Amino acid sequence: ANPYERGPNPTDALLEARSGPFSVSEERASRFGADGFGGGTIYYPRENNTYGAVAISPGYTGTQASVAWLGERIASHGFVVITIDTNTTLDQPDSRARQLNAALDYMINDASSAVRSRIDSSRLAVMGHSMGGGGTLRLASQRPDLKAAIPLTPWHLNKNWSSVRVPTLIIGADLDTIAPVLTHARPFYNSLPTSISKAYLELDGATHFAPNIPNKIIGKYSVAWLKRFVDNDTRYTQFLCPGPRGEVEEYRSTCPFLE
Repeated sequence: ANPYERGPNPTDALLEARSGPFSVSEERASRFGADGFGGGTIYYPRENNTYGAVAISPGYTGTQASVAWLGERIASHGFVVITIDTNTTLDQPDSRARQLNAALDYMINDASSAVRSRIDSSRLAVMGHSMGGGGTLRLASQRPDLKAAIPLTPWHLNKNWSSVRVPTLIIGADLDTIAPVLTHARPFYNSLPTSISKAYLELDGATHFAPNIPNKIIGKYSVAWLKRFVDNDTRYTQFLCPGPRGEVEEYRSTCPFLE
């Protein structure tokens, strides 16, 4: 059996809802305790079990409030999730990568016992919006031990992610004028090795700010991705594969993934 499975067998309805099955509590990571990032909010399942841990970075000029809906929603499906503030709102993608790494360290080592006892420290992921999605790719390139990476409308001037070995779901926004898919999300996806578990989901009719606005599609595929890769949860494969190929412009992947 898979020891990491949580929650009921998924349905489209379970994945599309405002909340997953797990009620969530919050812990502050204050700017005083947070070494190497600007603090954040830890969302954790109340149910006493161990779960994967996820760190989520906002973009340039962004704060944790721009990704909070998504951190809380992901946690509610059985994840310990920290939504971070960066050292400064102007921090660059490679700085956001070090801050994401600091936030994973924070949750594992420095958060309270309620939080540390609910984390399986061997099962980690990172996500991020825009420059925070660039930082997601950078940290994934540096940390093959990460179970999953989800760059959301990512922005990075480095276009070559051929070193990334972490299962990566890139979410692009077709009408993105800030991190245009032609120069960011698509080249990033294309440059990921053909041999890893990866997917590219391009939202239809979506601006750069789609990740900042509660969105059933982003929620559904973010959760499915983390469930598949953080939890090794093959109950979720059928949502990812062959995938949504009306409100998804494009979906490509290396489905079916190796198990």
